[PDB]
Amino acid sequence: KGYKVLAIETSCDDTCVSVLDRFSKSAAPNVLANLKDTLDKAHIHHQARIGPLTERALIESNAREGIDLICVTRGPGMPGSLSGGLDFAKGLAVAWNKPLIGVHHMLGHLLIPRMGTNGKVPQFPFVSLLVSGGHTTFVLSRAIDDHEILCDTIDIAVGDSLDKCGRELGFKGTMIAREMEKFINQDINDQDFALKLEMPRNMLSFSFSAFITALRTNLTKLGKTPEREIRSIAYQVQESVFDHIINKLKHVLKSQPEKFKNVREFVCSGGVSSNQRLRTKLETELFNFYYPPMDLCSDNSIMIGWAGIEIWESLRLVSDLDICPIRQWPLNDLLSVDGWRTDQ
Ligand SMILES: Nc1ncnc2c1ncn2[C@@H]1O[C@H](COP(=O)(O)O)[C@@H](O)[C@H]1O
Ligand SMILES: [Zn+2]
Repeated sequence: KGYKVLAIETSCDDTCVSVLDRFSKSAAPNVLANLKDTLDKAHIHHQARIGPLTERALIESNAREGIDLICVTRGPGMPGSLSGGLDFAKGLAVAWNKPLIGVHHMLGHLLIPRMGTNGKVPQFPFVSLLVSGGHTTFVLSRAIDDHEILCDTIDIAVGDSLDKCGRELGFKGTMIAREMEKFINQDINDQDFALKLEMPRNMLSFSFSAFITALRTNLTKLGKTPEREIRSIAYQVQESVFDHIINKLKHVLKSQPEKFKNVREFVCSGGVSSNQRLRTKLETELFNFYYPPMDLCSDNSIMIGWAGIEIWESLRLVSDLDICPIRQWPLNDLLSVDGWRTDQ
């Protein structure tokens, strides 16, 4: 009366494998195993570590002969990295004679806040703001298969920009932007507010490439290291970056009011979404808000597994064993591409 899912994420630099326990359809699934091997070349890393990782996962999950579904990121991303997990997933599927689902990567980010409350919250339609180190997108979700991008970044992601500006202040570490928030919060009022920093179609867009450039052209009028000044500058940096996002979100909500007539829930996921100041400006300068945890907003295979559970039960669809990776996969063309198949 229940089943288990083997999930593989291989679109990014980190290799991710998970085992989910869908013990009941009237309850949120549980995680039996969730591993990430960080790249610390892209196609080789997955190719060399996808094997030992899953083996380790099946041992820890204690269910090598109990998984009933294989979910793997089909795209988008680099063909070399995607293949490493996709070809491997097929091997698992053929050996176990079990169904396979080629999952869209962005679909995982959008659907993962539902998993906690099964499929209840949030409900369609809902809007989502994916703000990570690789994504900066605003998406409308009308259905499990109907997703529309309303605003996407042009150059880099917000996380990529904040880190780049964080290393110029300069902070170090795995996640630089997260560290930059701390030094500015320790002196949230204790920082000397003396510096007045200077920061800056047929489809609305984000942009973050100029923030590092504008940052360099302001430290050139001052000096490059007073913590009362450091915490002050860092505040104005993240503020203006968040200002750009809120401004573009406003433009979207004002341009297409008909799109947003029946949505009452805003989802902000991605690594950057853990930023309290960002969370605050969203709720202030804009209808519920949902903030997914940190261990799910970052790239992982759990969201891939849950996404597969979504499409297997709701759409009753499955992927053919001949599916190839997709470099550029438009979210609106989710079911347009070969080759989906029904179990219904
Ligand atoms: N609390 C935070 N505030 C701002 N940025 C963050 C925070 N936590 C993580 N990040 C950034 O999010 C990115 C990683 O998220 P992800 O790409 O989802 O793995 C990195 O650029 C981090 O610096
Ligand atoms: Zn991602």
